[PDB]
Amino acid sequence: VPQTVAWSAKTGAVMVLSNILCIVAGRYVIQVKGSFAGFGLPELLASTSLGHIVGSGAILGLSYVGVL
Amino acid sequence: SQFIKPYNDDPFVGNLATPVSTSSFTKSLLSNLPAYRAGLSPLLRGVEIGLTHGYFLVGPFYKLGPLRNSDVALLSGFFSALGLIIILVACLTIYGVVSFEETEAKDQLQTAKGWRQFTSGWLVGSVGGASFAYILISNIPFLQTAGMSML
Amino acid sequence: GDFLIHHAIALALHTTTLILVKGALDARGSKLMPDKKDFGYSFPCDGPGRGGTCDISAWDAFYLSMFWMLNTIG
Amino acid sequence: MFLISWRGYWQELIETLVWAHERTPLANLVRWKDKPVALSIVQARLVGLIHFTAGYIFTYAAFVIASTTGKFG
Amino acid sequence: TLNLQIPSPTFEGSTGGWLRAAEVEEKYAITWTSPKEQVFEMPTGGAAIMRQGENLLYLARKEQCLALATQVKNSFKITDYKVYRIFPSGEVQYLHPKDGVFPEKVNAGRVGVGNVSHSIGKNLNPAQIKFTSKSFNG
Amino acid sequence: QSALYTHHQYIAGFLMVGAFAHGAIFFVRDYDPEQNKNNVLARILDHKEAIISHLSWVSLFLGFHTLGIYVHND
Amino acid sequence: SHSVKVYDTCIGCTQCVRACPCDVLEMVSWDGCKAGQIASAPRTEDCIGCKRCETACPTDFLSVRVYLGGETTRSMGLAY
Amino acid sequence: KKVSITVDRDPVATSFEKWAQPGHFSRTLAKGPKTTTWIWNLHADVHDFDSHTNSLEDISRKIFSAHFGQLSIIFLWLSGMYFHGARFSNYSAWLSNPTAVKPSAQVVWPIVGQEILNGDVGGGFQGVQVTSGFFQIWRASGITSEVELYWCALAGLLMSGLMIFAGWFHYHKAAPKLEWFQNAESMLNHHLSGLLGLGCLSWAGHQIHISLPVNKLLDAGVAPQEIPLPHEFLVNRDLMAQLYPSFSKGLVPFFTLNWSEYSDFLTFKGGLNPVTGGLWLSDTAHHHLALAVLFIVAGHMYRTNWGIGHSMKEILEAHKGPFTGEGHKGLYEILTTSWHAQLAINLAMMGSVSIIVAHHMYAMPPYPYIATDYPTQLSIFTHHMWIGGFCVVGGAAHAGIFMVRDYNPAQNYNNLLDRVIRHRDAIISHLNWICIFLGFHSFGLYIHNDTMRALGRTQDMFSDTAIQLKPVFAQWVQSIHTLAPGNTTPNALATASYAFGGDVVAVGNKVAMMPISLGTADFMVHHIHAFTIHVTVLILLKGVLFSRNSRLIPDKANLGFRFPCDGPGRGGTCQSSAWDSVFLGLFWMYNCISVVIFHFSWKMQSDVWGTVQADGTVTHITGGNFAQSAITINGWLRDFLWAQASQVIQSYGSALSAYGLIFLGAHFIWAFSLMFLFSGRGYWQELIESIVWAHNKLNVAPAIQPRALSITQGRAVGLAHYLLGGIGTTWAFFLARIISVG
Ligand code: CLA
Ligand code: CLA
Ligand code: CLA
Ligand code: CLA
Ligand code: CLA
Ligand code: CLA
Ligand SMILES: CC1=CCCC(C)(C)[C@H]1/C=C/C(C)=C/C=C/C(C)=C/C=C/C=C(C)/C=C/C=C(C)/C=C/C1=C(C)CCCC1(C)C
Ligand SMILES: CC1=C(C/C=C(\C)CCC[C@H](C)CCC[C@H](C)CCCC(C)C)C(=O)c2ccccc2C1=O
Ligand SMILES: CC1=C(C/C=C(\C)CCC[C@H](C)CCC[C@H](C)CCCC(C)C)C(=O)c2ccccc2C1=O
Ligand code: SF4
Ligand code: SF4
Ligand code: SF4
Repeated sequence: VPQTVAWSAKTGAVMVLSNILCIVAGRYVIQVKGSFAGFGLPELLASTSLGHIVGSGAILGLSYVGVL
Repeated sequence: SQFIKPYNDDPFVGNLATPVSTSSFTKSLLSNLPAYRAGLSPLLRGVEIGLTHGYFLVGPFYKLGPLRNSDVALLSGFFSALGLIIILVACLTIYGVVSFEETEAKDQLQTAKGWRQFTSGWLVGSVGGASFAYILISNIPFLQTAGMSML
Repeated sequence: GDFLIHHAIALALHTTTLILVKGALDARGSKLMPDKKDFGYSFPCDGPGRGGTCDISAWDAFYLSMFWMLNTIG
Repeated sequence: MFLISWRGYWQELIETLVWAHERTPLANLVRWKDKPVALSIVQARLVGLIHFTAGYIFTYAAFVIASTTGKFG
Repeated sequence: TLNLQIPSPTFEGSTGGWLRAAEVEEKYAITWTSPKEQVFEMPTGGAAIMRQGENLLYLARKEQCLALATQVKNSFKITDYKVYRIFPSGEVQYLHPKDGVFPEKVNAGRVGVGNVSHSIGKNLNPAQIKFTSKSFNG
Repeated sequence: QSALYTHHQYIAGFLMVGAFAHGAIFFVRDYDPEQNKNNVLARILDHKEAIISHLSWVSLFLGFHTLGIYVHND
Repeated sequence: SHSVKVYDTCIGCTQCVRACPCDVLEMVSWDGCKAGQIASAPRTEDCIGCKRCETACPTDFLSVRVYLGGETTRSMGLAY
Repeated sequence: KKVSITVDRDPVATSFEKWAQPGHFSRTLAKGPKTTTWIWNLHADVHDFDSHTNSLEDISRKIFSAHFGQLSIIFLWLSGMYFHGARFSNYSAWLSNPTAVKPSAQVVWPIVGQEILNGDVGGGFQGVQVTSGFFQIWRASGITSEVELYWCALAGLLMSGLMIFAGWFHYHKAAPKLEWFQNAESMLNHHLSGLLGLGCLSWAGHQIHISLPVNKLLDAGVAPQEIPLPHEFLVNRDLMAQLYPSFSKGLVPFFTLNWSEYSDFLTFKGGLNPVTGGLWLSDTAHHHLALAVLFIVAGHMYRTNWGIGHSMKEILEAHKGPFTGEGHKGLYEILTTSWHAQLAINLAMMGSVSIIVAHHMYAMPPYPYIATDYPTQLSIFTHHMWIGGFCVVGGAAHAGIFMVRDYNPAQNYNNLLDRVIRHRDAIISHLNWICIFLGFHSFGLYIHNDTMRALGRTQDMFSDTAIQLKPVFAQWVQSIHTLAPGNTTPNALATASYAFGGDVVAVGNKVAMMPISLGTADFMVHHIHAFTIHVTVLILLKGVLFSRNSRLIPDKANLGFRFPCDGPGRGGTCQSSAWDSVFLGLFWMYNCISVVIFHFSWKMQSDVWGTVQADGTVTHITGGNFAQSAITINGWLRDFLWAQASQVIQSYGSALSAYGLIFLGAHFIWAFSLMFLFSGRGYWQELIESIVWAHNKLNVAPAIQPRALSITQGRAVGLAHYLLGGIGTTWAFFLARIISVG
């Protein structure tokens, strides 16, 4: 079984970083919707959902490979 | 940027100009085949085609025939290939008899004299190629076992 | 068993006779095709009109009765 | 197959085959003298009947001779 | 007469077109005039776009040309179409409409071919006309 | 004995089918009604419907009850 | 070529000519029916034998009749 | 908003008036019968909604409500299966002794001696042995009593009533508009995330919370009557945590991404459970949970009222290259306007999925005690193979129906469909050539081997003791998949299935699963399968591509999808429609699936299924005869067809005698089918003329004039009785053989 870790500040740091990267990426790449004008609740929900998805994937991969 | 075009700039003929059908490589290969190459008599077209096909005809008969596990496998395979060559020559002869009317033109394949020359060349080339394949397999042990002699 | 197989044989003989006699007597014409004698003994059909006329000739009745003859000798 | 499948399918297949032979290099040098067509309706009925009848006869003859030989001969 | 210089509808080509028998035995031509550029279905399979004005098309069979004529008649209200037969020697034989008037309309000068002066039930039995060149119609 | 019986019985089926087929050909090609006015052949043709209907009735009779007895026994 | 006959039971409804895919039939002047017209077959060399005209004919047993005969390139529907 | 709910209220009044007017849906049929043809036309075109009206909205509403009616029928069937399992089955005795009690959920009444069909199935019970596999499903679901089956039947009946009420409401009271049906993006989002995703999530919940503890107690040897009820497993966390200690940690490891703590009840063990011979249920629980996560993620892809999401029209129009012209442009309009194109795609996919289900379910038995239930395995493989083949041919048929009816060349200029039509001759010619090549170099091997064995030349045959055709690629794939645990799948304890290689998993001295070696005969029969599938593809694709026109018939689209011919002209144009191509492709599908199931039955009976005895040797049912006999047609005829039909023809006087009766009856009906298949309409119409004369003589002619069945109906009736006869013959033979010897 791949090793997973209990919740810590590193896990929070990766998850927060993944959320902030996904918010900026959703700000830049979404075609149909000063820089944060038009930023709505569905776009925030979609970006933060991708942030949780990316953070979960990154946390599991780094816990597998030992970076923790 | 379209890669598929109507054939011969005629959209209503039953063909399409494709990279498989009408590229430079395909046209060069077809125009350099003996059946289409310019400057050849029908006899020499027959000689080249017969040499190639009669040369490759020896192999399956030698390797898979009923006498393949006997000491006379190559002789039987060559004789069977020669019989197939004679049958195909008879097919060519009856095709040329029924397909063409007797004309003065003899430099084209689709004439009676030209097809008779092509059949003669195909027979002579087929016998020569089959005999060459027989010689090569008889004299090279690598061909007798088809590569297991290296192991 | 001999009783049953002879009555089966009678069935097959009567049915083959039905096909063959119906082919011979309707060869000159029927309600679906009253001018069949103008078309000969063997022809494919009379077209999809009038409901469809597949296997209407007496040659086709021969063709259908051949299977029943094979069944009877079988 | 000659008694179940009928003509137009096979005729269109033969149209496709005629196109294939006419458009294939090194084979369009050879030309048929008679145009390839599907068998006619009456001809196809007869050919299916012939294959059917030959199968019937050969199957039963082989069965009766080999069975009688195996049991008694 | 058939004008060979009439431009053709814009077609990308297909494998369904005419074979060697069109250039060797006989070929068919259909011309028609359209009020606008519009997409029609080819009778050999595929979509082509006909130009505004005159259109000339080549086929292998007369039935393909008449199918196209029926299609453009019932879908584009085009009735001025003309169908010709062309031989390898270059002789052009006008086919449809033969006298300029469509065959479903009566025109003067037409003569009846194949008309029989009795009902079909008055045809002869074969036994009268066996070993004899008399027709079954009488 | 098996080969001889099977052979000549299949020949018999072929011959009887050929007899009816060539009779149908006789109706198609050779039957003159005007030379056969009120003949026995003409009267076959005039009650052909009764003949075919009664052949159908006896065929359906035989098949219904023979198949019913066989399936019943099974 | 197939043979197409038109018998005098024709009522001149022009349905057989409209049903013909090969332009074999045409309507000519006649005095035997109320419509004043009868079908005719001047172009039976183009007849494929499809019998769409026979399907289209509304008179009890047909007025137009197609007899299949010698097969040609046109009658066999060969595009080759 | 763009995705919204639009409904018309009371569009059709609920009345019995049209119930008394057969043919009301069709203007041609509403005039009433004049011939017997009318009746057949009434029952043949009734649910062909697009031919009755041109309004797409009414057609879509009819389709939606007919789908509700089918769902109601399926729920009634499921409720019936649960009730008949509850009241007329030996399910508790099977739960106590799975390895010795034959499942049986049908009991006959004693009327005419048919009570002999209530065979001794064990457990003190008499009934008809069932092979649908419901007992193993209920054991996997944790159903330990018949009371739960009664409640399942009640739930099924309530859902059937709910579906039929929903059909009546959503047609007759509140019918959705055409704009509601034309939301592909919303339908895919809801059906991916809610139907498949939440369904997988809730079933993973049921598996984790109910199925795993009950099945763990069952495999440990506890009797079902002392096992705690499922709600006790829900509320008593200690009772669960004795069996799975990670439940003592609660949902904190889930939300903190410490998921490996849950590694005891969500596993990736693979292989099979040694006690039951089925898949580990923890593996299935992680599997369905992962499928739930993947489906819910996939269900947020498509654009909706809010700005996020993909537009499928833009995706389709963006994918275009130099070889393909306009590319995938115009397909979104086709699939959002034509129901027939969607039916084609979905039938094709459901058929392929059913075939995948059959393969993957024989090879990896997912249910406890289903692997050693050889009749259940054979029945579900054969059944889902047949359903898959039928659905694939139906996808081809309804593709042809789209091509004839809904295709518009003006909206399809130089797209992929137009270019496919424009090189149809190349496609059909190359496929025809490869089909002839496959036929020669596959079937001529069998003919050649038959001749060589008949000529007394065994060394000239294609066999493993003669000139070999070794399946090196499939053997290499098997070696990779056997080597996959720990090398390319490091977290797997065992292989995905033992059919690729490994140990002999046996349950109750019967082989659950063992390695399935592939030799010369497997090579030949897999290339026979490839040949048959390519020929079926040739028939169906040629029918679809030439549905609108051809060189023969330039106006085939005007005649329609379903016509008998275009007359005897052009040499003969018989069976020129796409419908007749479907008619022939159904025969070839029958041949293909028949050869597939014959290969399956023989290969499992000869090399996989059998009894394990002392010193670990496996005695197979037919003693390993597949390797030397399946290389000739004579070997198939004698060692498979002749040998294994002994059980169905000697079943008379036993409980399996009904299969023998059905065997004979299918033998009857199939032959009866040839009477329609070989004959033609004119003969039967003239015979009907004579019978009409007979009825006229007694003044008993009916007012509705009897006519022979149509040419298309003759073909369809012959095909239907042919398929029924062949499938019933294989059904009776397979079931009698596998019940008797397995
Ligand atoms: C910090 C970043 C990070 C790191 C280091 C990793 C690292 C890893 N991830 Mg991971 N991941 C990340 C971010 C990261 N991921 C993100 C952001 C997500 C999105 C949520 C994921 C989602 C994810 C999933 C869902 C999974 C992983 C898995 C894995 C491990 C796989 C090891 C391997 O050899 O692959 C395997 C390599 C293969 C080649 C296997 C083949 C995989 C399938 C079968 C191929 C299917 C191809 C398909 C047929 C299409 C091909 C056809 C084509 C021509 C179109 C690896 C340690 C896997 C895992 O946990 O395993 C224990 C796993 O299942 N990752
Ligand atoms: C997430 C919401 C959702 C769900 C679950 C479904 C589910 C379904 N739709 Mg669907 N649909 C949706 C939204 C949804 N739709 C939307 C938004 C649209 C408009 C764009 C459509 C338009 C649509 C059409 C046009 C059609 C369907 C059809 C179907 C059925 C497919 C057949 C099948 O597998 O049944 C088996 C699956 C089941 C789950 C069986 C149970 C059936 C009931 C209805 C499920 C109810 C679940 C309920 C909401 C939650 C209660 C569960 C629990 C809490 C007690 C299936 C029941 C087809 C059909 O058959 O219609 C009748 C069909 O033709 N849908
Ligand atoms: C008990 C089992 C059994 C069963 C299931 C059947 C079943 C059948 N029989 Mg049957 N039959 C049986 C026993 C059975 N038979 C016995 C024991 C006899 C000997 C008397 C017969 C004598 C018999 C005859 C003579 C006929 C049938 C027919 C039929 C079929 C149509 C039913 C019918 O009459 O239509 C319902 C009735 C009508 C539609 C119209 C009424 C016609 C009836 C038969 C006339 C009866 C009165 C008449 C004056 C007597 C003439 C008989 C004469 C020729 C000797 C049907 C499959 C008929 C058949 O196969 O058709 C080809 C038929 O003609 N059966
Ligand atoms: C096993 C195959 C089989 C069977 C049963 C039949 C049956 C029949 N054929 Mg036939 N035929 C066949 C193969 C078969 N054919 C083949 C392969 C050919 C070659 C093309 C022909 C060619 C042929 C011709 C040319 C003629 C017939 C005729 C007949 C009928 C009269 C003969 C007879 O026995 O009447 C008795 C009928 C039967 C035994 C049929 C079975 C009756 C069933 C068992 C009654 C019960 C039905 C059941 C209750 C339905 C419930 C189903 C529901 C639950 C869905 C009969 C309907 C002749 C005819 O119509 O004569 C009037 C005729 O002219 N057939
Ligand atoms: C998802 C499933 C599905 C759906 C919704 C449809 C829907 C439709 N199809 Mg389609 N089809 C399907 C699957 C489907 N089909 C499959 C799988 C095949 C391949 C076999 C076909 C083959 C097919 C053809 C060839 C044709 C259609 C046609 C039609 C249309 C009208 C059907 C009609 O009125 O029949 C009304 C209902 C019936 C006639 C009942 C049929 C009863 C069957 C034949 C017998 C069942 C036997 C039973 C199971 C066993 C009894 C044995 C027992 C007595 C011992 C309609 C749009 C027709 C059409 O006009 O399309 C435009 C058409 O020509 N389809
Ligand atoms: C067992 C009977 C049988 C056989 C042998 C065939 C054979 C064939 N069918 Mg057919 N068919 C059959 C029954 C059969 N069908 C039935 C019952 C139906 C009912 C619906 C159909 C429906 C059907 C359709 C709808 C289609 C075919 C097609 C084909 C061809 C496929 C190409 C192929 O496999 O070439 C391989 C050839 C064989 C396997 C035949 C046996 C030859 C072997 C190799 C021995 C050769 C010996 C040698 C030539 C002898 C020389 C001796 C010398 C004296 C002459 C082929 C000619 C398809 C086609 O033509 O497209 C290509 C097609 O579209 N058939
Ligand atoms: C490999 C390659 C990889 C994959 C792709 C690929 C392109 C398909 C493939 C190429 C494949 C295939 C197509 C390979 C191409 C193959 C062919 C078969 C090669 C034939 C060579 C014939 C030569 C040796 C002989 C002439 C006889 C000599 C002159 C005669 C002496 C005689 C003359 C008359 C004078 C008297 C003495 C005698 C002895 C009687
Ligand atoms: C398969 C099939 C074909 C295809 C058959 C092709 C066209 C003929 C193939 C036969 C080859 C060319 C020769 C076969 C040689 C025979 C073994 C012997 C012929 C020589 C003797 C008669 C002397 C049809 O043309 C057809 C037409 C109408 C209805 C059904 C069908 C049909 O089912
Ligand atoms: C037998 C046969 C018929 C005759 C079938 C008749 C016309 C229809 C039979 C339907 C019956 C009436 C319904 C079911 C029969 C029941 C067993 C008893 C009848 C019950 C009555 C009260 C209706 C065809 O019309 C036909 C058409 C094209 C190719 C082949 C054939 C073909 O082989
Ligand atoms: S399907 Fe019937 S009516 Fe049509 S051409 Fe063939 S035999 Fe004639
Ligand atoms: S058979 Fe066809 S082509 Fe000939 S006249 Fe009649 S409709 Fe015209
Ligand atoms: S369809 Fe018949 S009635 Fe009408 S014009 Fe033609 S031949 Fe005369």
